[PDB]
Amino acid sequence: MYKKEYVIDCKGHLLGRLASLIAKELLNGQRIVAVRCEDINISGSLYRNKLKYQEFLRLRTNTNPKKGPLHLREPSKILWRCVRGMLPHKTYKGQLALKKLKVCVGMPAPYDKKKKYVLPSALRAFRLKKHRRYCRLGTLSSRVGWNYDTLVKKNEVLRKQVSKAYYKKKVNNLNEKKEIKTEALNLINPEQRQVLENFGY
Amino acid sequence: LQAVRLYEKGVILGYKRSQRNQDPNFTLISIKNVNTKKHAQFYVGKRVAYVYRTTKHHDGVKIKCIWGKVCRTHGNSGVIRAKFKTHIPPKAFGDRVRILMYP
Amino acid sequence: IDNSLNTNIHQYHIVGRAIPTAKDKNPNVYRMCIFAKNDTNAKSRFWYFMKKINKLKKSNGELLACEQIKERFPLRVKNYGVLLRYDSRTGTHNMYKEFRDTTKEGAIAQLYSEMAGRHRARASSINIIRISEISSSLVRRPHIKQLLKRRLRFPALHLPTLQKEYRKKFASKRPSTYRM
Amino acid sequence: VELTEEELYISKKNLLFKRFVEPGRLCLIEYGPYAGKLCFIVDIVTITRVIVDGAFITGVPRMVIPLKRLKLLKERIKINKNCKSGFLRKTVNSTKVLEEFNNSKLGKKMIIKKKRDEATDFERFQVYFAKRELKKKMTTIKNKKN
Amino acid sequence: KTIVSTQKVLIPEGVKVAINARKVTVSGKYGTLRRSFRHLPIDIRLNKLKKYIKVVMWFGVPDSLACIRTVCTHLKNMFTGVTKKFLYKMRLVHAHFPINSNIVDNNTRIEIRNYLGEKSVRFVKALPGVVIEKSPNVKDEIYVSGADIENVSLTAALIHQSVLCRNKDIRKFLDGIYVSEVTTV
RNA sequence: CAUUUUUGGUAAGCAGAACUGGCGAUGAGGGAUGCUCCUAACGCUUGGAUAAGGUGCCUAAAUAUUCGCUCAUGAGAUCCCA
RNA sequence: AAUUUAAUUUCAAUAAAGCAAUCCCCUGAAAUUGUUUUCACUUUCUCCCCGCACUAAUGUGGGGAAAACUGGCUUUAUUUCU
Repeated sequence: MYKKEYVIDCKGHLLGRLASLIAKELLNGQRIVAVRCEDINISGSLYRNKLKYQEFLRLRTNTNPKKGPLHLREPSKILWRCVRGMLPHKTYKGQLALKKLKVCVGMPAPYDKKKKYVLPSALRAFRLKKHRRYCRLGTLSSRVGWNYDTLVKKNEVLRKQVSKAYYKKKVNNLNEKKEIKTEALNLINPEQRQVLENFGY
Repeated sequence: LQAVRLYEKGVILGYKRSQRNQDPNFTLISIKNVNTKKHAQFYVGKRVAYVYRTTKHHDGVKIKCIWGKVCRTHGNSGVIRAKFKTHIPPKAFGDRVRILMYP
Repeated sequence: IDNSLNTNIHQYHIVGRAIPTAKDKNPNVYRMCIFAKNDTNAKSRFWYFMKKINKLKKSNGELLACEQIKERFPLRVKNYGVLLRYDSRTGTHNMYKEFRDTTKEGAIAQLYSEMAGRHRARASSINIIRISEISSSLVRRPHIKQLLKRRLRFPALHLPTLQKEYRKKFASKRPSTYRM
Repeated sequence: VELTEEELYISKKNLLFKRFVEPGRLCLIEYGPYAGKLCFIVDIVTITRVIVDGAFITGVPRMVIPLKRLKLLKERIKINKNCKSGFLRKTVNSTKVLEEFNNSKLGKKMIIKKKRDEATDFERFQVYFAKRELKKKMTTIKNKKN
Repeated sequence: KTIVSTQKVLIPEGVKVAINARKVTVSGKYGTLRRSFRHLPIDIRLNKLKKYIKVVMWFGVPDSLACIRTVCTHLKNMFTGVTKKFLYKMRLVHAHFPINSNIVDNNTRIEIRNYLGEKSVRFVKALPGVVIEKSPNVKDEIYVSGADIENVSLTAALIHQSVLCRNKDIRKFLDGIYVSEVTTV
C-alpha cells in the first residue's frame, strides 16, 4: 500500500484467501504483520485436515532428513508456508517479499498498540456456507501437537480485559470531546457554524 | 507544514508483463485512490514524474528525475499503462511515483 | 438495453415453402415458431425440422418469412409449461417442465440452464416442442406453487457485494452480515 | 373479540426478523447500471429474482433484478398487487417515503456525503476555517473546565 | 425445497426458560439444563405469555426439515428432563456367577466385580449430574437417573461396554447388565 | 508423426498400407513442462486491436456477473496426456 | 456523451367521462378444410360466519359475501407531471 506497516487481525479469516491477499500486497510492496494467527480458518473438516497434515508429515526423504523438508508446527508458520507457496521464493524479488512478511500467533503487545485491519472478502462467514463443515487452524495444530496453546489463551484474555479498560476510557474521552464540541458549537460565528453543520458536524 | 506536495501518490509496479513475457516499452502504475477502469480514465493523459535519490553529486545534487505520461488502462481495476521517455529501472519496481495535475 | 442480466435467446416466427415444380404445381407452405440466439440459428433449426419432417432441404424450398415475436405484457409474470425432447449420454427422453417467468424466452434460457446444470445437457442436445402459458392451478412444481400463495414476504438473507469502486482490499472493522 | 393489553405484548415482542420482501418496500440498488438508486419491490419472479420498480424521483424503470443486488430499507407502503405507474406515483406522493428515508440514519449519512462530494473549493476552505474556529473555542473551553 | 418451514412447540407450565441466541437453557424442579443449538441456524422464538415456542426456517431443504423435527424433539426432551428426571432401569443378568454391584462415591461410580467369574474389579464412573442408585425392589435392577436422556443413556452404554466379553460366543453367553426400561420419575 | 479409412498380430509408443496435412528442413504464443497437439509460419522498428488461450495467487487480466448441480475418514479440476 | 429521418403487433402517465363482475386486455378447459359457440379465471390494509388468537406474521385455518379503489376495455382532450 502507501503506509509503513499493515497489522492484520487474522482471526476468522479463510487460509487461501488470507494468504493470496497478503502475497499480492507483499509483491506490490508493503510490510505486513499477520497477527492472531491460530484463529485462522481452514475450510476442510478436522479429520480431513488431520489426514492432509498426515500426508504432509509422510512426505520426507529417504536419503537424509538433514536435507529433507520442514514440517513446521506453528499455525503462524503454516500461514507463512502457504504465503511462501504463493511467492516465487527462490528468486530475489520473492525473497524480498518473503522478508517483508512478519507472522505472529496471538496479539504481540507492541503491535496491539497499533491499529489492526482485516481483509473483508476473506472471512469464514463471507465465502463459506453456514451448513458446511470447517476447522480452526490452531485447533488442527493442537491436534498435530503444536501445544503452545494455553499460554496464548491466557495472554489473549489478559490483553483483551485491558483492552476493555482502554475501550471504556476511550469512550469516556470521546463522550467528553463530544460534550465540549456541542457546547462550543454555540460559540462559533453563525454563518460558519451553519456551514460546518451543513457538511455534517 | 513547509512543503506542499501537489501530485498524487503512486507505486511503480513492474513493466507491462504478461505471463513469462516482457514488454519494457510500457510501465505499470498503481495510483492510490483508483480501483476502476472508469475512474482511471479520468487521469488518463496526465504527466508522470519518477524522482530518485543517488550517491554522488551529479549537477551538484543527489536527486534525479525520469519523466513519462500515462496513456491507457491495463485492467478493470484501473491499473494503468504509462509510456516513459526512457525505460525506468527494475531496481525502482515498488518505488513511489508522482502523478501531476496537468495537462 | 441491459447487459447485466440479459438473455439473447429470442423467439422467431418462420414461414417457408417448397419451390413450385411440374410435380409440385401447388406447394405446401409451412410455418413454425422457433427460439434462437440469432436469425441464422433460427433459420438453421427451422431448416433442420423441414429436413426431419418433410423432404425439403434449403435447396428445395424458399423462405417466406422470418420475424422476431413480441412480448405482449413484459411487466406481467406468467406460468409457462414447456415440453422437451432431450438426449442424454446413453439415450433420448421426453419431459414436461413448469417455469413462472415474465416471458417464454426467459423460460427457455432458464430451461437450458436447468438441463445443463442438473443433467449436463448442452443446448444442442435439447429440443423444445411447445412452450406455452398455462393456468396457475395446473402447475405440478412445488417451488412455483409456493410463489402462488396469498402472502409472500420472506426475509432476503444474502451477502453484500457492492461494486468495484467500494470493493475495498482491506477494512478497519469486520462487516455486518444481517444488513439492518 | 380482539386484543386489549395483549396489544402491548404483541407490540413489545423482540423478534429479529424484519425487512420482509413485501410489495412496496423501499430498497437500495448496490450493483449494475442503476446502482445507488432507491426502488420499490413489486413482484417476486423466483427465489433469486424480484421485479423492482424505481421511484419517479430516482428514475429507474420497472425491471427484473436479483434480490442480492438490493439493500433493503425499513419502510414499506401497502398497495394492491396489480398496480401500475399512475397509482405508484399517487401513492409515493401521498406517503412521502423519501422524507422518512432522509430522516433515517443511513439516508442521513448518504445526503451528508452527497453535500461533501459536491462542495466547492471556497466551501471546502470554509469547512476548514469553521473547524479551526471551533477547535480554538473548544480548546479554550477545555482550559475553562478544570 | 421450500421458502418457509415451521414448528409450534408446546411448553409445560412450570418451565423457566432462558434460550437467547440459540443457546437453549431450561430450568425446572429437577435442575437447570443448558444445551447449545448454535450449529443449527433457525428462528426459534419464545412466547412467555401464551406459552409455547415457534420455530421457523427460511429457505428450507429436506435437511432443514430434518433439523426442525430433530430440534423440537430435543427441546421436548429438555423440558421433560427438568420437570421429571429420566430414569434408565438396568437389569443385571447372570446365569452362573454372582456379579457384585457396589455403588461408591455418593451414587457417582458403580463398582462391578466378577463378570464371568473374573475375580477382578471394573469401576465405571458416571457423567456429570447422572446418579447411579440400585433397586431395593428387584435385586438385579440398577437405577440410572438424571436431567438429560443423552448422559444417562451414555452412562448406561459405558456400563454395557465395560462389561461385555472379548471372545466367548455372543449367542451362547448372555450375561451382563442391560437397559430394560426407559422411564422418568 | 497426426486425423480419417485400414491389414496382420492377444495387444503394443508393435509390424504393414491408403488419402491429406505436418515434422524432417521451423522460429513464435498457448497446451503447467514437452521436435510433432492447437493457434500461427519469421527483415529491422513504433503504435494499435485481436487469436489460440486465459483472468485466486505464483503469473498478466474478474476473488466479475448469472442459473443450476456438487462435501468426498485418499473428492474434483483444460484435447493429445500418463 | 450523443444525434437524423424513416423502419419494426412498444409504451407510460395527465383528468375528466363511461363500460363489465369470476368478469374482462389476457390466459385456461371443452364440442378433409373454415368457422363460431359453451364456463374457467380480479382485487382488497372492505364486510360477515365457523375455528375465536386456532398464524411465519402489525394476525390467522376453513367457509361465504362486498366493491371496482386495483387491473382491464371504450372515449375526449394533454405530453418538459411523468
